[PDB]
Amino acid sequence: TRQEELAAARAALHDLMTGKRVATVQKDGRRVEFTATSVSDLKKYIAELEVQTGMTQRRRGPAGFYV
Amino acid sequence: TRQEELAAARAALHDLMTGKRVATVQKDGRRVEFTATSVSDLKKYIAELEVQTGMTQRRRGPAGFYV
Amino acid sequence: TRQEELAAARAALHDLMTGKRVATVQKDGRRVEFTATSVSDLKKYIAELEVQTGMTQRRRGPAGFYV
Amino acid sequence: TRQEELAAARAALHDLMTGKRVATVQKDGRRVEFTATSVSDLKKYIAELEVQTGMTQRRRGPAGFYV
Amino acid sequence: TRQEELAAARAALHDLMTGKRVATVQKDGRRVEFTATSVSDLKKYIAELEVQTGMTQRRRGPAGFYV
Amino acid sequence: TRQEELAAARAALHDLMTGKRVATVQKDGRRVEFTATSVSDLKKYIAELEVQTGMTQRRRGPAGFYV
Amino acid sequence: TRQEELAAARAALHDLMTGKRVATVQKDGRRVEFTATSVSDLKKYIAELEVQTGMTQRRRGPAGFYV
Amino acid sequence: TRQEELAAARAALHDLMTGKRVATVQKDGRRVEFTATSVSDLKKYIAELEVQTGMTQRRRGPAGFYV
Amino acid sequence: TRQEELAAARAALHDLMTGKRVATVQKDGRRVEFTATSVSDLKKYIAELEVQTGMTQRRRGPAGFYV
Amino acid sequence: HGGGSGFGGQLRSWNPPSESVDAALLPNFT
Repeated sequence: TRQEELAAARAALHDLMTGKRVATVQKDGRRVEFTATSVSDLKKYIAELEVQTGMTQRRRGPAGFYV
Repeated sequence: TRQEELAAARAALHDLMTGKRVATVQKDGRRVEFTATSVSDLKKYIAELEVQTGMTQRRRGPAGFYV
Repeated sequence: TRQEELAAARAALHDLMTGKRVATVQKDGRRVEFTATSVSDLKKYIAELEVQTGMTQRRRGPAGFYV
Repeated sequence: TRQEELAAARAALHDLMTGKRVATVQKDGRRVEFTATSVSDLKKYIAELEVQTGMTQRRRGPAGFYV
Repeated sequence: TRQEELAAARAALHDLMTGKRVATVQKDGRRVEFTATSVSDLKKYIAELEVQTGMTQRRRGPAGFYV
Repeated sequence: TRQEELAAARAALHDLMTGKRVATVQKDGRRVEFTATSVSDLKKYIAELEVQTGMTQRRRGPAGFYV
Repeated sequence: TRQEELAAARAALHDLMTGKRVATVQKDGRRVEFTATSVSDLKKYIAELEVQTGMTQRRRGPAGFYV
Repeated sequence: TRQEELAAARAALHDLMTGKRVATVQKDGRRVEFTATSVSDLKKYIAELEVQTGMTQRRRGPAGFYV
Repeated sequence: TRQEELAAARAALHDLMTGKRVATVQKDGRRVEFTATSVSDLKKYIAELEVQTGMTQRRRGPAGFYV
Repeated sequence: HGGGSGFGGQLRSWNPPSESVDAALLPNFT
């Protein structure tokens, strides 16, 4: 249960980024809201889980120099 | 109870990251709110309990240097 | 009775930082809200209470060196 | 009569730190608010009162050194 | 009046420390509040008043150093 | 009138320190509030009033040294 | 009008210090408020208007030194 | 037409210092709020207007030194 | 049209400095409010518009020295 | 003059008990 976690996190990130992350909803006697999370830490979390799971290669090992 | 503590903390962190940590709920005269903890503090908590528990190696000890 | 209150406190910390620290509770004409506290203070309180109570070993005298 | 005040103060510390200090109670048409002190000054008061009262030893005199 | 005034001030300090410094009080239609002071100012007021009054001292000379 | 002004200042400071300065009063149709002065400002004002009035010595001059 | 202006200003200053710098006056249907001023600025305004006024000695010229 | 401006500004400063610079006015349906100024800029305006107007000698320049 | 708005701005500055720049006005569901400015920007605007228009000299060009 | 009190009091409370050399040595000789 990791790939669907990654997909849900990416979808939520996109929704928050554009316009879609609903903060609060009000109906007649129904006030329900969810605390928002910063995009920076959301990106850190999604990157961490992506590199933790069996996903492909994204990071590289430093960089050597040669004349 | 450490295992279900692990599971609950992981699920709570995931839902808070995505969309699903409700601050308050209101029902036409029945509204209750909950204190929101920092994402960094939640990360520290989950890491501390995970390393305390019997889960396998997550971090090793320093790193040697050889020529 | 240190153990009882220590266990209650740690369970309260877990519940509060996961999802369930009731800040305020409302009825029709009944409002009751409790004071809120940070997490670092209660964490260090738990640490000091555990160390002052006769629990298992948790801290060790510095760390020496040798060639 | 310092002992009873110390007991009251430590109980207040416990309940405030966990969940059980009400900042204010609002019965319908009958409401009252109490000033919320911090945990820092509260434990300062705890320390000063417990050291001025003739309870057990809590702290000693510096620390010697020997080869 | 100094002695009973000091006793009342100490009692008020204890009440504020624990739970009893009433910030505001309201009944149907009638509402008042009392401006709340800090803790350090109150305790230093207590200290200076206890010093200036004629009861037993708590302050001595600076120090003495002898080999 | 300096002496009674000083007495009023002393009583006001005592009320402020303990519990007894009203920030506002309300009578469901009539309500009035007052600005809250700083405790340090009140102390400075009462001290300068004590010095200026015909009160006896409170503060001496600078202390000289002798061997 | 310097004398009565000074007297009114000083009385207002004393009232503000003690208990009765009314910030707002509210009767049902009619609510007004006056602006709130600092204390140090009022004190220095009092001092400068005094030294402008032909009142008694209030200041001196630097200070002299002699062995 | 500057002397009457000076008189009006001085009166405004006096009443603002004492008690009488109204911020809001409410009559059960009609409300007027006036912008809040400060004291520093007000006395700067007083000084600039008094020096520009036909006000008499109030300010002198540098200083001489002699033995 | 320069002197007209010069005088208008000067009068507005005098009003704001004295007491009655209307921040907002309301009467039975007819509420409007006007944005506020700062005295510094208003004065510099006055100065620059005065320079732009044909008002007499107010500022000059440095000042030479001579023994 | 200099032995009176000192500058601004200064050594106003230092007054050695003028005494014999034996009276200075013998009491704490050992």
